Amino acid sequence: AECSVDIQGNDQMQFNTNAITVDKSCKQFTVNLSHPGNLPKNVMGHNWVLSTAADMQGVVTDGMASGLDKDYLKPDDSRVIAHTKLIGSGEKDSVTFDVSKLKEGEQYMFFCSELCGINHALMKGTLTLK
Ligand SMILES: [Cu+2]
Ligand SMILES: [Cu+2]
Repeated sequence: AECSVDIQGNDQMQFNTNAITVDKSCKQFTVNLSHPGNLPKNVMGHNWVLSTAADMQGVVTDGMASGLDKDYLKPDDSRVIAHTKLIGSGEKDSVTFDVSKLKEGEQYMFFCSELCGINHALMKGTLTLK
């Protein structure tokens, strides 16, 4: 209605939006992730992870160290503002976070941290508080 957004990650390593706006009147904001298509989480798995644009490379690098068993994310990574679980086709996950964790004027990025293929890296977008 205003404080949530529906995002799909499909079999072609596509997200359906590459830019999310959070309205500052929202106390909390919700991302409902799903995965169109047929491919399971081991071959074409996606999640949804939110960090500042600045923190993303570090999140990715450490996440990579943490590896597959952790969905390539450092557990409890203080730089991840919010994240979903990993999903494969026919699966769904929602995550709610406090809008107070954002500020205006900052650049946020959302992305799939799960290595899922040739266009895995394009499964990203911006998020902005307004
Ligand atoms: Cu993915
Ligand atoms: Cu991926």
